[PDB]
Amino acid sequence: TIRQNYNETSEAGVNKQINLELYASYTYLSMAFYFDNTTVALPGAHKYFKKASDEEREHAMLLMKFQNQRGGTIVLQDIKKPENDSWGSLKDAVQAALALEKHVNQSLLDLHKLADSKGDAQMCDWIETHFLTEQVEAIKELGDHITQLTRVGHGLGEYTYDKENLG
Amino acid sequence: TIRQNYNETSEAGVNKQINLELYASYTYLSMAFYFDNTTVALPGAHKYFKKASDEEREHAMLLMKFQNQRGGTIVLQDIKKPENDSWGSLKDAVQAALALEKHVNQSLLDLHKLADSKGDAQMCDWIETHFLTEQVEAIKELGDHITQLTRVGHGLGEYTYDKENLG
Amino acid sequence: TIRQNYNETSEAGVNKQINLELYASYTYLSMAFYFDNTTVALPGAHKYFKKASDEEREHAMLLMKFQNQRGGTIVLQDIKKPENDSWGSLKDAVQAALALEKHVNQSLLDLHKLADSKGDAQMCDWIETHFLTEQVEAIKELGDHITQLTRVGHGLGEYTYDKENLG
Amino acid sequence: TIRQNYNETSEAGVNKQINLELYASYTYLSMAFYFDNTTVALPGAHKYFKKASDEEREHAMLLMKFQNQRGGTIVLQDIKKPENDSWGSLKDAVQAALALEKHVNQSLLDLHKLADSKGDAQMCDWIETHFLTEQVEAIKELGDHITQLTRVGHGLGEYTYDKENLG
Amino acid sequence: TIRQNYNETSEAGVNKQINLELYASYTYLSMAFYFDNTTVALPGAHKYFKKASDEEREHAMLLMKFQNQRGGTIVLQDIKKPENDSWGSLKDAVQAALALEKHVNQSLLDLHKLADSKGDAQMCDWIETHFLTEQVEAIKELGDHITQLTRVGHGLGEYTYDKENLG
Amino acid sequence: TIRQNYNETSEAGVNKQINLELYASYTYLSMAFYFDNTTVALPGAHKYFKKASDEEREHAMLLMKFQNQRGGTIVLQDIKKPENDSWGSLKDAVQAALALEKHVNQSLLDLHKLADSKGDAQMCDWIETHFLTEQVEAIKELGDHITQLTRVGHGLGEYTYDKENLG
Amino acid sequence: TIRQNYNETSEAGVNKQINLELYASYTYLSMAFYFDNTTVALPGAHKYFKKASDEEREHAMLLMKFQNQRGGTIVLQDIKKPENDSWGSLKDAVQAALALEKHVNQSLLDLHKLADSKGDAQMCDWIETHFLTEQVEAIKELGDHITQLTRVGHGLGEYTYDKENLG
Repeated sequence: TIRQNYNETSEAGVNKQINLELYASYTYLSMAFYFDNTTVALPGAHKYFKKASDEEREHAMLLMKFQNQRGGTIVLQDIKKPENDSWGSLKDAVQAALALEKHVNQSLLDLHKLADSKGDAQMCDWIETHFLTEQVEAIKELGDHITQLTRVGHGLGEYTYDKENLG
Repeated sequence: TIRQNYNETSEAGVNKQINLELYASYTYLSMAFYFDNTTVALPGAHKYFKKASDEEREHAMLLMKFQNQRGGTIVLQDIKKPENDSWGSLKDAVQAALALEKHVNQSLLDLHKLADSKGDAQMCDWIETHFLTEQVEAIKELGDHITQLTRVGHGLGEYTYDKENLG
Repeated sequence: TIRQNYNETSEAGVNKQINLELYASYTYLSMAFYFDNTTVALPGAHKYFKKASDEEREHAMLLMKFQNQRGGTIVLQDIKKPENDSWGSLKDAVQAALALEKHVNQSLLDLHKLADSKGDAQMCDWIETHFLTEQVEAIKELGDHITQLTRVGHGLGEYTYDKENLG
Repeated sequence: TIRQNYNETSEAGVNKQINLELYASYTYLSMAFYFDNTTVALPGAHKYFKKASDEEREHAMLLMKFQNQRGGTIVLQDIKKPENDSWGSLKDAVQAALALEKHVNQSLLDLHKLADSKGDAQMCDWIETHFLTEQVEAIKELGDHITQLTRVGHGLGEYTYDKENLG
Repeated sequence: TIRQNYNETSEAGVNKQINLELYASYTYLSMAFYFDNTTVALPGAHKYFKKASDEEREHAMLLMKFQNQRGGTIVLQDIKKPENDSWGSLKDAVQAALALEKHVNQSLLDLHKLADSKGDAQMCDWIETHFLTEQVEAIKELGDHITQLTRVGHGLGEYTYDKENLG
Repeated sequence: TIRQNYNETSEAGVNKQINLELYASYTYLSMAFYFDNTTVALPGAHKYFKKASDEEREHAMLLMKFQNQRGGTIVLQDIKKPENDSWGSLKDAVQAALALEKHVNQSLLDLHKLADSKGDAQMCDWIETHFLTEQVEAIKELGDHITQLTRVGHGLGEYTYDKENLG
Repeated sequence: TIRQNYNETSEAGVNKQINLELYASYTYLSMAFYFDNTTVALPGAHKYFKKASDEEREHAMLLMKFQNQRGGTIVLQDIKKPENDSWGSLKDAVQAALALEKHVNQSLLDLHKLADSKGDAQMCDWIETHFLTEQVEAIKELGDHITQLTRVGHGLGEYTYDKENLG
């Protein structure tokens, strides 16, 4: 009785975006506690990736909120474990996060294209409002970090950027 | 001299959306004073529908504001009286309002589709920004009310939800 | 079971004074946004007639609350559109509103005479408290406005009085 | 070089209590948004189970911080989806959570017994400080909730207890 | 490594929008100091066009910010001098600014159409969010000024609107 | 359905602990009001033992809250009148309290050894957290008062230590 | 007469622990003022190790207070001069500190075991509360310091970590 102009493949897409967000929350959680391991001991990346872990959880809840708003049905799936147990250098992890956000960005743009093909005017604006530009700004930020992590180099530079920039 | 990329059927659509909003303001006004009748005596729905009556008036003024912004001409028509003189149970009225907002939602989505076909980029975003998601959230809210009004049932439950939720 | 000394004919007059108030509100809303149109562009008039639209909408709602309080039943009719689509000069519009308020005063006086004949002291005093003096002042204000608008003439004076007096 | 009196089997129990906590968090997130669905529409339950989702997610992270502090290595597994897609009545859901917390208490007690057998006083006291009493209270709270939900019955009472007690 | 779904003709369009904004900043700067010439001595238009000069500079920087966000390359060109060295009456200059903003509005709508044809979902929303409605409201405002500058007429009227409205 | 890892013996032992703190509370009240008697008239000792009476009462209430929290059943017994109807000198009653608290301490340690023997890890930590260390601080306090009340002697010593240290 | 459940060997062990905690403060005091030597001139390390020395002297007084509370007897031995008059680099001193903390941790765990095997439930919990988890926190912290000291390297890095992290 509330569902209106809400295509069933869109509802499917929304249910798949939820898992991808939760999967990205779990990767940043792994990364965050990787930098908390004594042998890595980078507390600034810890802080930086715990916050990314929190925010990607919020994104998943926004989609579940969205799924209920439009009259859809939320269906959850296993949250896959992250592709690695350790994440290398600070620069390595940022690199791995850039690739994660680009992949999430394509799913969001495909989800938008799908919704657009089915005439879902509110769903498109909704994805634009809550996701399309945050993704762009998240990706620009990781790129910047990577350039800067290259410039400062390993060793003291890595300590510094971790402390004075991340967190 | 200001009109730019503003199709004349769009201007017509905007003029018809104005009347539909004013017609919905008038229905919620009828509903609001129906609950003020001693034989109904639901002061919380009174408050809830007076506020919906005010907000649907504001929507109509936003469109008139919009009509003048884009270079169009506002043409007003008779505001039809509401389809009923009394509105039944609290649950009945919410049900009648859900159906009103769904109908308004389709007109807004058709108005958007029309504007889109004529390339009106600003008009589309404008409808999305001011209407498409407020409609979605208004519809989700009425649905929720209806589920809750079913759960509490008639009698004391109806008194309670009126007092402790509506207004 | 609350109706007392409330005559059926008085109930009908209230019902029709309600529709009359909604109609003056619609007329002022029309004038308000006529002055928002770029080809007119008198911002003060726009604010002046928009708040007059809000006020005669509140008159209608008082009459509606009164109808209920005394134990009548509200019956709404269509609100006919305004007279005109455009309202000419600032002075033409104030003169048009004067005529409107003037007609509105007469049916209030008619409603008062009707109630007196039915021995309805409370309805008579209610009408004097909320309407009869507040119309006398509105009519005096408009007469003042017309004179002043006549004094300052067209062009620079119309802008001046619109900016410095209305709103 | 910081590991001390930390047994490999205890490290494995922590790793699996981590995954267990993430799993209870996912289950509660599932219940939280089941109550946000319009066909259910219990706002209090939604806030109650969303904050319980946040909490058992923090349990997982404590265990993660502990694993690192004592010199183990974190190993994450997939978080299996919840049991069910819908959770029935408010009382069904609290009973389901009771069973869940109940299972979670047992493996904490198992983890405690395991650690005791390895002579691991610090890990035992850590588990008592952060988990063992905080589970006893959670289980008592849920038992209380079930009784109360049993007392107020279906319909108006479920709404009442959802509004006035959960959240 | 950050560029994603960012068409190279879009990047070209963005680089051309930058120059058009800077060109409009420079015209309003000329206009602003024209009204500062003793022989014109309109200090309110001075203030009004210095602020428009500042804001059109900001628009150009938003696009450069945009160009770097999406992974593009900023390429600057000569900022052409304004089409006139003097700008006539206050009404003449506003008229010249209306025509400037309408031209800028078409470039923005063409830039949007281009981006839309290449599927750039984020770029479209971005142009809508930062430009499409500010343009509409800037154009409605200049039109209004022009109507009012006609009404007040030359001489004292021109002094007044300059002082009491512009700035 | 909330009971877990809570042995039937422990529960019996909690019930008699309940009775033994209530017995202590009442012994301490009798002491307190003995020192309020005009023939004794030590206002410090009255305050001191009325306070300890309240604390042992709170202990008994903590123990009843724990019985409920772990899923047992409170079973109350008669509260036996205290050992004496009068308590001699100030040092005498402090000495009776030391004996009493050592009896309560040894009961708590047996209740702990019982609970340990059944693997009730939460019970053990609860007794450590609220009882075992408070008993040892109390006993040190009592031993300290006796040494001092020995050092100050009878007469003006007793009076002084009553007024300046106890209460 | 206050000694209850306090074994002869538990007491000898607190006395040995008092001396051990006194030995740590002396070593850390020695570390502290080495980093104050002109040929060393690390002010962070001095601040940081002066604090370590204070803390370990707090720990010694806690045990001295415990021995008195349980009715044992404090017996003091000489406080041996530290192993080294000089401590090398910052990372060398921190590594020495991690070794002493693991040693001190072991005899605490040893002391905890001795008391367990005598059934001293209070003494065990007392060591958990004031010592075992503090030791794990200190050992983890020291670890992190060695990893970061390796990462920042010699020279500027050693200076940087000393200023920006230690004190």
